[PDB]
Amino acid sequence: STRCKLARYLEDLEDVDLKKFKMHLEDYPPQKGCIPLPRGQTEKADHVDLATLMIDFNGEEKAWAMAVWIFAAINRRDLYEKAKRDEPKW
Repeated sequence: STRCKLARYLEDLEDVDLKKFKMHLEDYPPQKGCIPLPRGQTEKADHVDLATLMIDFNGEEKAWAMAVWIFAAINRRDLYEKAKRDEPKW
């Protein structure tokens, strides 16, 4: 269900946005308690599978935080504010 909420935001990424979102995942800055994702599985993953991959690598709460940060970073402030206002009660 977190997985499905995240998949829905990811389906809203334009092609350029998705490429950049995936780079950020693969290259995630290394002092958060977050683990970057492998390039093969990340590049290959469709939208729902990418949400699943994010949760499998980092768990629900961190995957959500990563998604919020990256949305801001790639200037999708709409998805940044939507995920922030649609954050699960952990």
